[PDB]
Amino acid sequence: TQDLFLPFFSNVTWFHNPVLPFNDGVYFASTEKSNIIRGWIFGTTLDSKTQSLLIVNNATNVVIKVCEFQFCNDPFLGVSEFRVYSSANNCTFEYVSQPFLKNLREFVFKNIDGYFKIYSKHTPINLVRDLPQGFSALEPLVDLPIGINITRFQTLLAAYYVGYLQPRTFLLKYNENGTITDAVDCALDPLSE
Amino acid sequence: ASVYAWNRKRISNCVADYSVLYNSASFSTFKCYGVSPTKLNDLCFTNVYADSFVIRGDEVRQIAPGQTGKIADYNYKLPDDFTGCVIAWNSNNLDSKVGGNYNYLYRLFRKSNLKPFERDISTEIYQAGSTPCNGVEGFNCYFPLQSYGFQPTNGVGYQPYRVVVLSFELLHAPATVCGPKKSTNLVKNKCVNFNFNGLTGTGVLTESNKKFLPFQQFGRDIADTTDAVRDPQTLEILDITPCSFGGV
Amino acid sequence: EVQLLQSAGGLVQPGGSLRLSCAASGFTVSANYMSWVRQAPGKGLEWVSVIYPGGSTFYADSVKGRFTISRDNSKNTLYLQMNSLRVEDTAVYYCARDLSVAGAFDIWGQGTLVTVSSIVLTQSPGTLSLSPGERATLSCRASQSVSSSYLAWYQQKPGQAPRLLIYGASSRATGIPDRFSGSGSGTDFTLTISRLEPEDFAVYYCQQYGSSPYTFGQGTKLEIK
Ligand SMILES: *[C@@H]1O[C@H](CO)[C@@H](O)[C@H](O)[C@H]1NC(C)=O
Ligand SMILES: *[C@@H]1O[C@H](CO)[C@@H](O)[C@H](O)[C@H]1NC(C)=O
Ligand SMILES: *[C@@H]1O[C@H](CO)[C@@H](O)[C@H](O)[C@H]1NC(C)=O
Repeated sequence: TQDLFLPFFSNVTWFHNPVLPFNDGVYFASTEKSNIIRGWIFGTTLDSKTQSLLIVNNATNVVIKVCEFQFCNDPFLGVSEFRVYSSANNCTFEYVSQPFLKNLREFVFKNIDGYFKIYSKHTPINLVRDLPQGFSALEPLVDLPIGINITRFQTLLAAYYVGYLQPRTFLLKYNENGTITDAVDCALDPLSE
Repeated sequence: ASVYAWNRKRISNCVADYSVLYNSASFSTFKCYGVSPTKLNDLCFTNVYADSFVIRGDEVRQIAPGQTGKIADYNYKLPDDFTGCVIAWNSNNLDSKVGGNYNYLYRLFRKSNLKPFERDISTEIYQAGSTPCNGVEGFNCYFPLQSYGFQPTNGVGYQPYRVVVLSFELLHAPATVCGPKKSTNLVKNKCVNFNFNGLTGTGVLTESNKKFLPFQQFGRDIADTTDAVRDPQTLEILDITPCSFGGV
Repeated sequence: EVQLLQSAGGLVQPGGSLRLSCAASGFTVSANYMSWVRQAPGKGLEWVSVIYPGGSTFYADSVKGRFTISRDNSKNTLYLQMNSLRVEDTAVYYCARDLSVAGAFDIWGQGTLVTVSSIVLTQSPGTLSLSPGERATLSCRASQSVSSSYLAWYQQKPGQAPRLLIYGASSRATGIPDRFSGSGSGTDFTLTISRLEPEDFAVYYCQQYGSSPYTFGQGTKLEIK
């Protein structure tokens, strides 16, 4: 299949909250032991303009407000208080879902044709230093109809990796079940070709 | 709410129930331009808003794709892209009083035509004359809002009719109010044409024993042909086998 | 001091074009209602056109399209262009501001004359010749039976402009003496003038508004036995 994937053997930045652009898609990796997690903001602008997203949750059902809000720099919450936003103009969607569960989180955010697709996976690992040598698929978890454009984004409240996507061709092998075991990137070593 | 302050209500994500609308004989002015009045269950407008007001008598007929008058000049305005419909009611003693109704107001005096789907609530003085109108009721300084007068009468054009307007959005987000039913029960072990959630085909729907993933709907073969489909009523996977055919 | 001036004293050739004029004397024409009424000598008055603030044009039912009314804020004018004129269009063309709900035609123009080549509302009593020293009753019946306050009364004067007496049949206009009273409901309205004075013998008209094109009464003159 020919689609937007993260190319094999590519280097991504390691961040310790710098603003980040959004070309076609985002691959996000985090470590759950730090517990400084559960905050995402996407949009094109920042000050009372075209709609922007907001994905957070206060230790219960995940709440997604695409409601227009005025954000701050480092909105600390809890120990509670809720002071992320300052003003609201109008809102068009509101999502409530089940919370997203030595463990690693892998997320993929993609946007095309008015759809926002969020693929998630929570995996237990034995190694702690860096990414283990292994392969794991990404089951889709969230699909939202919004119909807006995203250009730039913020992560909210020390160790997370971000990588970018460009279209590629992949060869995937399925098991006797519906799971994915291995994949090969076509635009690579002549052996892979 | 009255016409001067016309109230709106958006309808959130739910299954639209439009069958009981035309089946009701209580509606006598179900005239509207746009989509057909029969394919309401086959529409995917993103968002729907309902606006309500209590205008009186024959003033309802001015609601049209482009019209001017005492009502559609400084009040609820219908543009040429007003996709949706308008529904009128019948007035009775439910909305009436023997003494009369005096709590309702309507705009009468303004300076420029109101834009479509716009409201202007600022009622001190419309400044008919050039003299100062700092807030003294008098000549060249008149109050632009007038109370309705309702009494038990013939009712041909002197009753507080109830008019609602449904407006639809064309394309800014994918819609969530597209509910068909088709009210069909399952059949198995026999040849049948099927339309399982967009998959149109013919075959026999036998009992399957596969292990579809929770987020997967239908399977496929090596030659890219449908093999199994998930019926989303009991969430059950069913195989597909082609109709028996051969030569003689 | 409100004044309305007109200048249309000119004969028109058959199939010719004319231009009338109505001015203003302090009140902006772009923010208030204006209306044109045909005097129709020998019969009851009738409606021609109305201009709201904005500039949407409303015409009478019988006449459609040909009359071209426009408002000019540059010169503070209420111009009305007359297209090709046909038979039986000879009458006066009064123009007046309109506040139908609160005061029906408080001030009018003055009058003119245009020549040619070469709702069921009725007034019951009639001439009713009387003498000063007592009161009188004038009854105005309507077929549509308007609910509360959509009927008014005007007073004509030979050679002068019509003057408002009572608006809404409930309270008289400003400057109107307290000897004029009104009552009635449902279908008819009654007007009574007490202690008749020499400057009171004049034709009374009852008119309807807040509905389909405005209609005036046939005309009730007051004459002395
Ligand atoms: C990988 O790292 C090298 C040096 O650190 C850098 O020049 C190169 O652009 C990186 N690859 C990317 C960003 O795809
Ligand atoms: C989270 O916030 C929502 C609304 O802001 C509130 O209804 C809910 O009770 C909160 N839950 C907790 C655990 O604070
Ligand atoms: C695949 O399906 C079989 C069905 O018996 C199951 O036992 C197994 O756990 C599944 N997963 C594998 C083989 O990874």
